[PDB]
Amino acid sequence: MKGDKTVIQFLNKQLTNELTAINQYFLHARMLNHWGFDKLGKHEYEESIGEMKHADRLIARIFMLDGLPNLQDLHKLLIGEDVPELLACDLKLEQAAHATVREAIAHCESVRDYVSRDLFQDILDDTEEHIDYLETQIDLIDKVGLQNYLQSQM
Amino acid sequence: MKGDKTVIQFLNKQLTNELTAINQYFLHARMLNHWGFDKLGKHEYEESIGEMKHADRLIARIFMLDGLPNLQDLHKLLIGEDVPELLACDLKLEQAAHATVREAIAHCESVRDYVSRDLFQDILDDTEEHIDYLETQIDLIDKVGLQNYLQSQM
Amino acid sequence: MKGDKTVIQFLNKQLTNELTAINQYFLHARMLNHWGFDKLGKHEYEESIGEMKHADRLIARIFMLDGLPNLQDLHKLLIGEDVPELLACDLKLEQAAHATVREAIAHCESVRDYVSRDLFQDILDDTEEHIDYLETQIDLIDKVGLQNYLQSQMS
Amino acid sequence: MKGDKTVIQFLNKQLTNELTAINQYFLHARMLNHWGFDKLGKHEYEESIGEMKHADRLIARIFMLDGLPNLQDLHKLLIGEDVPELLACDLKLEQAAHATVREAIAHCESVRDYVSRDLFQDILDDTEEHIDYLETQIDLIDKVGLQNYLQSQMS
Amino acid sequence: MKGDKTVIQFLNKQLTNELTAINQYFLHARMLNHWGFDKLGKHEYEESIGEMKHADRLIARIFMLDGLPNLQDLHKLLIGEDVPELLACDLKLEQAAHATVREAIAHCESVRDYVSRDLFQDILDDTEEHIDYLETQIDLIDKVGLQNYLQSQM
Amino acid sequence: MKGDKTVIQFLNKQLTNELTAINQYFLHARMLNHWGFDKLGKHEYEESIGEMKHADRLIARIFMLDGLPNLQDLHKLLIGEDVPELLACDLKLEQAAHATVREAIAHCESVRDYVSRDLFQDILDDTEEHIDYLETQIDLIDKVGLQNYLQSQM
Amino acid sequence: MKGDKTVIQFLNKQLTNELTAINQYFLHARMLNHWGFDKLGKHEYEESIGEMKHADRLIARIFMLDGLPNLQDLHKLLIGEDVPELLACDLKLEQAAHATVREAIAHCESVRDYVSRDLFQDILDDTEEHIDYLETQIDLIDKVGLQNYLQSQM
Ligand code: HEM
Ligand code: HEM
Ligand code: HEM
Ligand SMILES: [Ba+2]
Ligand SMILES: [Ba+2]
Ligand SMILES: [Cl-]
Ligand SMILES: [Cl-]
Ligand SMILES: [Fe+2]
Ligand SMILES: [Fe+2]
Ligand SMILES: [Fe+2]
Ligand SMILES: [Fe+2]
Ligand SMILES: [Fe+2]
Ligand SMILES: [Fe+2]
Ligand SMILES: [Fe+2]
Repeated sequence: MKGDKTVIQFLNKQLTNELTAINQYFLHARMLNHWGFDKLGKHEYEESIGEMKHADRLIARIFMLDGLPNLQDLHKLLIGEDVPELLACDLKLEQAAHATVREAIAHCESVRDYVSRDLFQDILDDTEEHIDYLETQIDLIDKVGLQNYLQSQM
Repeated sequence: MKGDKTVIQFLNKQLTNELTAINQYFLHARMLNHWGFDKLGKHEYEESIGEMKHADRLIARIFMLDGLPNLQDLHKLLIGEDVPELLACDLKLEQAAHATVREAIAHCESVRDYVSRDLFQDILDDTEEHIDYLETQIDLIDKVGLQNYLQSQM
Repeated sequence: MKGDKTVIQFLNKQLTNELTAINQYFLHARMLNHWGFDKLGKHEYEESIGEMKHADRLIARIFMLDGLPNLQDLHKLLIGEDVPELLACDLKLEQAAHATVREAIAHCESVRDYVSRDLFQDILDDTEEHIDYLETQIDLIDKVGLQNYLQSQMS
Repeated sequence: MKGDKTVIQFLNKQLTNELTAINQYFLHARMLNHWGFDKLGKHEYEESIGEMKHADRLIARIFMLDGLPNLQDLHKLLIGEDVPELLACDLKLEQAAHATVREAIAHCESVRDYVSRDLFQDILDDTEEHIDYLETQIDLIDKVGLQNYLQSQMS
Repeated sequence: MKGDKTVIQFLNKQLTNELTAINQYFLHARMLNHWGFDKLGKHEYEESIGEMKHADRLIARIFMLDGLPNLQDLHKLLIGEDVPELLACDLKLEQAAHATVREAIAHCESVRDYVSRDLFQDILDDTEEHIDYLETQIDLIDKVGLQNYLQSQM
Repeated sequence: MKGDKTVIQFLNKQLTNELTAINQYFLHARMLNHWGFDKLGKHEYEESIGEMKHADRLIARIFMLDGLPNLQDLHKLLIGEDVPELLACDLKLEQAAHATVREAIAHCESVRDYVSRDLFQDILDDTEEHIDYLETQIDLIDKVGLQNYLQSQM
Repeated sequence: MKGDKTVIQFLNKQLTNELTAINQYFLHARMLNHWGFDKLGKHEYEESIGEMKHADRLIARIFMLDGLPNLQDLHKLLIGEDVPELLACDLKLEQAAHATVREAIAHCESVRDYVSRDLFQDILDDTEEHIDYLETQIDLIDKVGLQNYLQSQM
């Protein structure tokens, strides 16, 4: 079918964000395993997998709209050097992606690509849940203290 | 059946206590989830459910005695801003409810409404169990220290 | 996350509506059990439980947006004195709540809080199902006659 | 195979009758659900499904005889405004369809299309069962009274 | 409930589209069986059933909004005389229905009938899935050649 | 542990090759689904997943050797415009990766990183199996003819 | 079969390393149980069992090559007096064994005893896994602090 060109552009922009998040979260996950914080690492690994599923949905939609999915580009990965930075890096990445998705929904609405809007709404819901999780973890560090927070992730 | 009007007044007073506790404990439960203290949040959620079952028993008894249950009124909720205050707010609320129930029992005994007395005895037992639980949590915070206590609630 | 303050005010307005409905329908459900209309009482009880679930969803959303859920306030309960009035009281309550949710959806859309719009959409759908059920019960009373309607609610 | 053109015209006439009935009974079934008479609505829905099966059999037979099935045309639906009229509308529709099928059987016999006669015989039998059911419902309304009849259709 | 009269008009317009598609796809399904292309016939039969379920949802919504569903009218059926034409006729029909649904969504949004909008969004999604399927079959015919395509449908 | 710096460099070079292959094969897989060649698309999808597993093993080894895995870089994706080109693109990518892996093994051997050598040997075995598969598919096209080959992939 | 005398010498050198590790890790395991650090004790016990299986494989290979396995000799055990020292003593022992195995591999390659080489490769892999585990425990002690680390081992 012939999709709106700007909708395909938003699908490819959010795809670049998802590919960036797959790699960041995958790297962070294996880094947490390497550090011996496997409980947090497992949660991080599942977030990487969730971004792979988002990327897969975007790619399928782009083909349906007759566009070419862009798997070539990546944003700069935000890599933490300890657990508090790791969480803040992931938070910054999801906050940036949230903005793309919110603008994509308003665009889909305006060009009456209402099925692409429902894909982006699903993504936005998952993105806010992940932001809420990250904000909670960063606040827990301060309340339980870093050493206890790290102990709980072993 | 025509119940004693002052027994029905005590049943409605305690129903107001129970509705206030449903709401305080439900709000506290969801606040604890929001803070990432899910273990304590799950327990607080079960206390809210316990108060809904007390309210249900009071409402059933009031109808049976030809009264109208009062679901309109609520006491001021005691909302904590952190875990220590949350526990102290629940304790204060249960101590106030315990005083109403002890008074209601003495009154049901004096007017020989012995089945209403048995319902209030069941509530008084559950209330003391909750007060004991709360007083223990408050003492544990001082023994294990607040950072450990909160770590254990994640 | 920092939610829009007017979206939070709509989530809180709808939370007061849901809290009112929990209590009206719970009271109505136990009143129906007391009258011996336990079939209708069981359905009314399940509607109260459905409102507790809507309240729970709104409370979670308000915390996520950094707001404080309002469990202190309640609208005036509309309490029926017989089965026809009980159904009419529930219908008036759901019609007023429908008006809030529909306004809240339009506001979420205009400030681009699309996740909060999806919560309100789900509640709107549940609310129209409930309104349809109530309008149907009021019409059935008229078609089968009140004494048959009540007979059918006995168990 | 080359079927008799007048047999194909009867298969198509009966197909229009079945298509009309699918739609009348589907609409009636959903109308009964909307009114809260779900027991009668479920039975009406199963009659609509039964007509879809008859339509399917006629369409297959028409293709086998090298004809083209007519799904474009429909008779005027007879839509009731209440339960007594709904049943009377269904009865009028089945009585008119009975007349077509009975004529079609006589024609199949006279041109020795005996397989098409057996399809029409099966439909005739189903149609008389449906007519008997409808006449019985109309008589029950009179014997138990409309308010009891409707009560019994609530669920 | 009293629905918007123009929303009910869109629900009835789409109901006419769906009834036309039930019949076109059922006829095409049985024609494919008659031709010995049972695999494609089974798929076309399932698309007809899918349109009956869409029609059922529209009828239920119209009653709920105090309208009368229109099962009297049908559009002209687009009947193919071979497999390539059959697929092109279904595609043309779904493209026309897609235009009605997109218009109905924009209208339900403008008048704030947001539950009717959600029903039309579900239909629009199913419709694009079917259009994608049809456009793919038409492209496969040119890639594998018509004789192979038909062989695969036996 | 302190890994040889050039071993880590080879692990990161083969990681870039694996990330390139994940994306190429994932894109090719969903493109084959879009074209209606799902049997080939499923096989392509499983090759993408196999490259994800290779990438995961490389990343874990790099952390163990105290290096930082590079998920930022990608080679130019070789994207086909039809099935014969798709297969030739995948073949060219695996032939290029084969050279990196063969040089990595000789390097690991020379610096006595014998455990990294065994990882690269496993990769080389999987790479040759995939090359053999691709060479076979390209020869089958010529023997059965393209239209039959495509028909068999539907 | 007549094995190379220097290969048999390496098999016996590594057998001495393995016997020393069986005993060091078994003693450390039972010391950890004695101290009440059962979780860490269970892991240390499984490492001792792993070294018994390595010793068993070396003994079998030596017999096969017509040598006599040396179970008479042991290196000096490195015994810790607390948990941090215990971990550092195991790490030192595994680092020394890793050096013998890397040398033995290079020698088996040079004299073309390729089956003995494959046995030493298996041991080298298991050894690096244990070294990585130990280096991680030592880093966790500094991140979570010694009191938390020990708490987690109870
Ligand atoms: C184009 C980017 C990618 C896409 C679309 C993608 C897609 C997928 C999908 C759909 C799954 C299965 C999800 C499920 O059903 O459970 C999966 C699994 C996985 N992916 Fe990815 N992926 C991508 C990139 C990566 C990267 C860059 C890595 C690591 C370097 C990776 C590692 C994994 C792992 C370890 C699994 C688990 C699969 C298994 O063995 O069960 N992926 N991927
Ligand atoms: C009149 C006040 C209320 C009454 C009488 C009431 C009654 C009940 C009862 C009897 C139950 C099931 C008890 C059981 O586990 O067997 C229940 C469940 C529940 N109530 Fe309430 N409730 C009230 C107010 C509330 C409020 C304010 C909330 C706040 C959201 C709430 C949320 C819930 C939830 C989440 C459940 C769990 C539902 C389930 O899965 O079974 N309730 N309520
Ligand atoms: C008002 C138009 C129609 C409506 C609303 C309708 C509705 C339905 C529904 C809801 C089903 C079952 C859906 C499911 O699988 O769960 C069904 C089944 C079926 N319909 Fe229709 N239908 C319509 C017209 C037709 C027409 C024109 C035909 C042509 C013969 C037809 C033939 C069938 C057949 C063969 C089945 C399968 C029955 C079974 O085994 O369950 N329908 N219909
Ligand atoms: Ba601790
Ligand atoms: Ba009766
Ligand atoms: Cl702990
Ligand atoms: Cl009865
Ligand atoms: Fe995502
Ligand atoms: Fe209580
Ligand atoms: Fe609600
Ligand atoms: Fe029929
Ligand atoms: Fe449809
Ligand atoms: Fe690979
Ligand atoms: Fe060993």
